[PDB]
Amino acid sequence: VPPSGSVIDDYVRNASYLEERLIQMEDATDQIEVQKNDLEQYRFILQSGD
Amino acid sequence: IRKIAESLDANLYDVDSSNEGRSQQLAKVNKNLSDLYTVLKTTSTTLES
Amino acid sequence: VKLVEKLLKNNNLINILQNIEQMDTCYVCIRLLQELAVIPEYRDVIWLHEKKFMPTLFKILQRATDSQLATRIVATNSNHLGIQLQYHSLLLIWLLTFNPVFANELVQKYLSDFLDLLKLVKITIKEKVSRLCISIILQCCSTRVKQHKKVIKQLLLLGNALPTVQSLSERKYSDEELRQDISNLKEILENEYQELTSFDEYSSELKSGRLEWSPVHKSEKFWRENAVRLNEKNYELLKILTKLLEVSDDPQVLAVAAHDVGEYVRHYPRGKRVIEQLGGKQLVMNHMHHEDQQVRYNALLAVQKLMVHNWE
Repeated sequence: VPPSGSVIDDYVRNASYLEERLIQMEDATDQIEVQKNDLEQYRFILQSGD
Repeated sequence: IRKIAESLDANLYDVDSSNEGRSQQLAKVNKNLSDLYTVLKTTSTTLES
Repeated sequence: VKLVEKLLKNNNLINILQNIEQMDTCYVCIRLLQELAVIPEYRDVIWLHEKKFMPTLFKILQRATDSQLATRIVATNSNHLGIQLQYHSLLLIWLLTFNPVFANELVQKYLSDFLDLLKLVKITIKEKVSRLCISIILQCCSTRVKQHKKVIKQLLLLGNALPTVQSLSERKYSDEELRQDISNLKEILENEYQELTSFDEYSSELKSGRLEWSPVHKSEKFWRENAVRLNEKNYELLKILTKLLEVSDDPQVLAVAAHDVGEYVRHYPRGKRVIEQLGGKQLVMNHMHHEDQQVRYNALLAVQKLMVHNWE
C-alpha cells in the first residue's frame, strides 16, 4: 500500500461547497408550505360565504 | 375584534362584497400554487439523485 | 564571447539533443549549459534560439506533471539519482532570474504549460522541486517590467490557485528562503484580488455583450452594498441583459444572466416591483427544462431564493 493523493484537501473544499449548497437548498422548499397553506385554505372562503 | 381574536388565531380575511373581484382573487394565487407545485419535485429530485 | 557563436549556430550537437529516449545526453548538455550560464550575458544571446531548446526544457517537466516519478510503479523512470535532472533544469530556469524583460514575452507562446506547472508544489515530495516550481513562477513577477499583473489575472482565470495557495500555506517546510517565497507569493497574488470596483469593468462587460463565470462577475465582498450601480438607469442596466437572455440560449451567458439577479434582489428586498417587471418565472422554469443540469440548478436557485425572501 503506497500513499494516496493529497487531493484530500480538494475533497475538503469541494465537499464543503456541496454540503453548504445542500443545507441552503434543503431548507428552501421547506417553508414554502407555511405561506401557501393559509391561502390554500382561504380558497374555501373563496368557494362560498356570499 | 382584532385585539380579542389575536389570542387564538387572527388570519385576517374578507371577500369583495362586490363579488366579482372573486375572479382575480382566485387567479392571482391559483397561478402561484401552480408555480409552487414544481419546486417540491425539482428540489426532491436533485437532492435525492 | 566568440566561440559560443559557432558553438550555437551549429546543428549536429542539437541533433544529439533532439532525442527523447536518452536522458544522459540532454541531461549533461544542458547541465554544462547551466554551469557556464554563470556568465549572465549568454542567456541573452541564446534567447533567439529559444524555440529550439526551451520546448525541450519543458517536455521533461510536462512528463513529470502527471507522471508520478515518486511513485516507483514507474520502473526505471530515472537512475536512483537521475531525477536530479529536473533539479538541474529548474536550476537553469532560475539562472535566468535577473532579466525580467527576457521572461516578458516568450510567455505569450507557452503560458499554458507554465501555468499547469502549479501542481509541482504539492506533487513532488522533494523540497527542492516544489521550491523551484514556486520560486520560478513567483520571480516571474516583478515590478521591473510591464503588464506584471495580468499574468496572475489569467492564473486565477484558469487555475484558481488560491485553494492551492492556502493549502500549501498550511504546510510550511522549515525553510526561511521558502518562508519568504510563499509569504511574498500569497500577498502579491491576493492583494490585487480585490481590484474590483467593478462598475467600470461591469460596464465594459455590459457593452461587450459577453458574460462568463468570473469573480469579477461574482464577488459579493463589494455587493454588500452596490445597488448604487444598479441605480444608473431605473435598474434597467440589467434589463438589457434580460432581453439578451430571452434572445438566445448560450449556456455560459444564459446561466450567468439570471445567476446574479437573485443576488441583486437579495440586495434590495424592496426590488419586488422591478422583479415583477422582470416576471421571468416562466422562463426560469423553462431553464429548469433545458440541458446542462448545472444551469437548471442555478436557475432554480435564483427563482427559489427570490420568491422565498419576497415572502420570507
